[PDB]
Amino acid sequence: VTFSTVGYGDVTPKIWPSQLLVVIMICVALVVLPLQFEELVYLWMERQKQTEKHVVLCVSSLKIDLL
Amino acid sequence: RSSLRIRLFNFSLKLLTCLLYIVRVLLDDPALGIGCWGCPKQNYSFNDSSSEINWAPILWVERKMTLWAIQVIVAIISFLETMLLIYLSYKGNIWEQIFRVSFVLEMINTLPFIITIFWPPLRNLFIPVFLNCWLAKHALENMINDFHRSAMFNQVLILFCTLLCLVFTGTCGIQHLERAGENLSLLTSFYFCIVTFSTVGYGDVTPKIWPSQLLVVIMICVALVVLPLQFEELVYLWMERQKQTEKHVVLCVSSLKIDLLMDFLNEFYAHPRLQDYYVVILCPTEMDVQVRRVLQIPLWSQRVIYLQGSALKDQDLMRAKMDNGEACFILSSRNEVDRTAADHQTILRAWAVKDFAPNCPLYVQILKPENKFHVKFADHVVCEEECKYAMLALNCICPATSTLITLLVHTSRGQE
Amino acid sequence: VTFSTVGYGDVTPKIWPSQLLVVIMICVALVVLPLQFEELVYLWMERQKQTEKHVVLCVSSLKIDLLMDFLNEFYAHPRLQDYYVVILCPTEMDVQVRRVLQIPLWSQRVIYLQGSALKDQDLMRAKMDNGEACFILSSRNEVDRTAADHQTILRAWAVKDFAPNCPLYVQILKPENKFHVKFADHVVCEEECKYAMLALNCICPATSTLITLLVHTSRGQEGQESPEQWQRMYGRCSGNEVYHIRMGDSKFFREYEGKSFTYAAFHAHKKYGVCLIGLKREDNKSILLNPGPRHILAASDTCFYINITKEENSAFIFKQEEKRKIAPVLELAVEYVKGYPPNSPYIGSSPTLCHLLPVKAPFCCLRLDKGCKHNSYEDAKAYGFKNKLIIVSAETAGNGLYNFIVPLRAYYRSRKELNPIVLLLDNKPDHHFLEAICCFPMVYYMEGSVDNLDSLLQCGIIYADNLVVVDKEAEEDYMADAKTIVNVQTMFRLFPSLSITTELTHPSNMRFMQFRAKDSYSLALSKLEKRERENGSNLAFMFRLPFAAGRVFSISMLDTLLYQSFVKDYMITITRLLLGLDTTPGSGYLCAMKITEGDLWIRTYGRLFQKLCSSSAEIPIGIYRTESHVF
Ligand SMILES: [K+]
Ligand SMILES: [K+]
Ligand SMILES: [K+]
Ligand SMILES: [K+]
Ligand SMILES: [K+]
Ligand SMILES: [K+]
Repeated sequence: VTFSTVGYGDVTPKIWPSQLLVVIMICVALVVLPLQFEELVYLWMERQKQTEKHVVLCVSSLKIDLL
Repeated sequence: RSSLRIRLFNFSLKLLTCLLYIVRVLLDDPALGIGCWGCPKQNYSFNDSSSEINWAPILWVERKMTLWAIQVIVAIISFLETMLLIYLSYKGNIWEQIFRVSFVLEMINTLPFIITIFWPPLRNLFIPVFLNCWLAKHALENMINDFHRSAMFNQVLILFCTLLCLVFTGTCGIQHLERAGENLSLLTSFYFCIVTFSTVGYGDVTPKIWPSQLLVVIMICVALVVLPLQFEELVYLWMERQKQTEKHVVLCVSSLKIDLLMDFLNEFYAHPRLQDYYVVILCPTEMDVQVRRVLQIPLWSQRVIYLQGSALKDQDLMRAKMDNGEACFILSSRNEVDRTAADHQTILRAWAVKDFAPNCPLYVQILKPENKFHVKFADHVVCEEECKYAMLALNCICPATSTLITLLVHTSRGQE
Repeated sequence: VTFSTVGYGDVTPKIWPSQLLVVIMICVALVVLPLQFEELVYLWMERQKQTEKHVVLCVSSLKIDLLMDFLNEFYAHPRLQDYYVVILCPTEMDVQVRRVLQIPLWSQRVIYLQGSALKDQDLMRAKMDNGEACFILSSRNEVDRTAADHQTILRAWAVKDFAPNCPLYVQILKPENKFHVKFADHVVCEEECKYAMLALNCICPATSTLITLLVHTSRGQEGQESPEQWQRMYGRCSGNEVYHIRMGDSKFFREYEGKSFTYAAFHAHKKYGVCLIGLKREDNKSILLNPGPRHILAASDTCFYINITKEENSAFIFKQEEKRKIAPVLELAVEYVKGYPPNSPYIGSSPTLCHLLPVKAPFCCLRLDKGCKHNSYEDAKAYGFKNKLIIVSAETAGNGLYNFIVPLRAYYRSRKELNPIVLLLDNKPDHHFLEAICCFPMVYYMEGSVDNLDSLLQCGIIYADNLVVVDKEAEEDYMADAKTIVNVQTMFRLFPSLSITTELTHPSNMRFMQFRAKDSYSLALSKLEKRERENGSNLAFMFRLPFAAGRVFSISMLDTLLYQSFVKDYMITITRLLLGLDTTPGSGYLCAMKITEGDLWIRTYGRLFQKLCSSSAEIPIGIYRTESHVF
């Protein structure tokens, strides 16, 4: 519930080292996950390039008048 | 340059006074007593039921004699150099210097310390020195245009810089505004701000008075109108920026088609000895769409490497690691309407690879027989017109010689 | 704190009506705000379509070879480090240019604006009114050079109309369009300099190499780690450039006040190693190369000298001087007629006194293959020439090819050493060209090219001293010279003893001129060239055998001659005076002399310097040294 930014508050750090770890761990997530997201965006970008009784229409160039 | 030394000093001077605020808040104890100066320091306490909030802890801050002395010295130096920079460069205008939001912040942080000299009782007064963030970040932005000390990194650092302060401005603000209530320590306030700007919002430490609640609302609104500006500039730079193992062979061609590629992969990789090899393709044109679909197949994704470049450019030769290549296949283009022009290109490409990597076995495919003697130096040369017509002629003596030669030059196990 | 998804929990709904309102408001936000974000994305998508001391670079299409040749030369000067460069090209930026412009070194300096010089708004965006210089360069890849020249004439007029007080630097392709841009501060004609340099290569070999290494700003640090002696001395002496300094304030020359030019040129070379090639009097603007021994120096003269380092930047040699501390040179001093050619093909053609036929030759006699009434000869064998021929394999014969013949037929050239000129054109020459050349002695033309062995054998390639190739000839940019390199290579194999001179668009193709793939030494020079490229040397092509011997030069050197003119306004005039493209009265010409065994009693270059300036008053620039390098 912390990394999903929910943060209920029923169980929270109560000592400063435990508070410091949460602050650091949030900062780590904000600098590690975007690197994975950026690589995912790159791979998604490169990747971008029924029933029965059908008939096929083989043409060389389809224009709106012919269709 | 002396001007760069001035800007660097100014940036160091802004970060120095931000630190000296921290050392003040670290060395100031409100529990011992607060007051204006000297006269009647009083102890203050928080009553939750009391709807009236004592502004004396907020208004008055107990400041040491030495700390106030070094602060006003730096503050005066801050004003002197900002006035120097303003007066040095008018740029043909006298107005529009105050409407830009860098001079008003410098006023609010600087002039009160000048006023505190006039009134010794007013020396222990609170001033938003922590806002010297935005001048320091702005000063770093101005300096980043001068020298590197890496194009997107400068914006990423600026985004980190505006993130670092947006905490800093919140933390000192939330802590001081909480001197009236809950007397939050600096570390606790810092933990509060981090979980606030990350939209976590635990709720173990929250504002309990309206001045503290209002600051959080404003600080959230500031984040929603400052961070997106950084993200948009980051998007622009990322968009503009958008334009292995050993035992590899290079395939230098002019235009790569799906028919030619598979005829190579089905033959080069049909040998077990050539399984660990990966293939570098050096074609000066953009990858054919049908080639991209094949190169995204898991079988060929890690083996075939497509580099867009020319064999006549040494950097493209360096990217292909031709000096370590086990072989270079310089193939000719048959779809071209000018075969002599095509032959001249593979002759230069053979010379370019031989000049760059002399100890690399060249494998040249020549179209016209008259250009064959320029690439006689190559380890293995194939002439298209020589073989094609000799096979056709042999078909007129011994029939289906073109089939006999075809089935002999294809690596198959005879399971068809 | 609710709509920012923080949700502290210190103040929360406690009854189901207030709880329900929060739920429906969170839902309302999730279905209303994305509508606003989508519209903002649309507008952002549709919307997607400094300091002082800047210079503008107005071109038609910007390519990586041209940009780097400018950046390496413009920024090689410490005075030009704070400058940033504005590029005004009407086309979208080339991909290879974007990669360079994203390099941290060039990101803040090079500014690329897409626009036309004929639009004042683009001129306003470039801040041309504040620009220190405008470089209007021409496009060589275009198939219509006359159309290209007309564009750079209008661009020169557009900048002069918008910012009249801005020094223009124009690069003109054809000589006939040169007089429209005569107003410009510094003009370079490509065809004028290319053909005069090729012609001089047939008189003084490797003149193209000599001129090239002088118009490149280098410190002479190339090849200093090479084990070969010829690579250390030739890589050091390449750092020479032509500088200027007033006579009175020149520690090199000020001690020669009242002495002759020949006296100062020798002793300065004898003492400090500088070569005083010419001066410019304060009264006139004309620059005289080797004004003569009769010229007496004065304290107000501007002295043009060749040296590795500038006088101001040579504080070490004066400091090194303080660490230590043949007749003598005097302190004081058919028969062809000689006349100017009748028909100058274009305006601005500098009139040079040339050897001329007594009677204008008819257009029929200027042809080799076809015989006429005066002679029935059909090839060079039938003519029975007494000297070796010069074969020029051009495409079309225009004003540029006219500039090839004038240096070869000048009056100071030897009459008995006149080389017959055979123009191997593939297009029939126009009558305008023949009207220009019909007066010159022994100038012929024949249809053909260098890719046809039959035409060259009829031209007289067996007894030809030189074969000059200038024929014109793609997305892959370096493939432009593919046809020229291979066609010259064929003759390098058929005629290994023939001396071929060639011009190439890109200097990186100079390695391919005479390619010996089964050669250890030539391919070893490739590694040496890589080290110079690693050391940031713009003279990387320097150590190739063809370029060093003068066989090939790239016309990209004329780009550098124009960029250097921003810091050396005399460079264009100095180069033209060497090529003879402008004939200032009282100015010298570039000659060449051959040292035989009869001159071996002169041990060193310095002693030869003394001999010439004490008797013949000649000032030697350099040495064409040839060794035995069995392959
Ligand atoms: K959240
Ligand atoms: K939350
Ligand atoms: K929460
Ligand atoms: K088999
Ligand atoms: K130099
Ligand atoms: K030089």
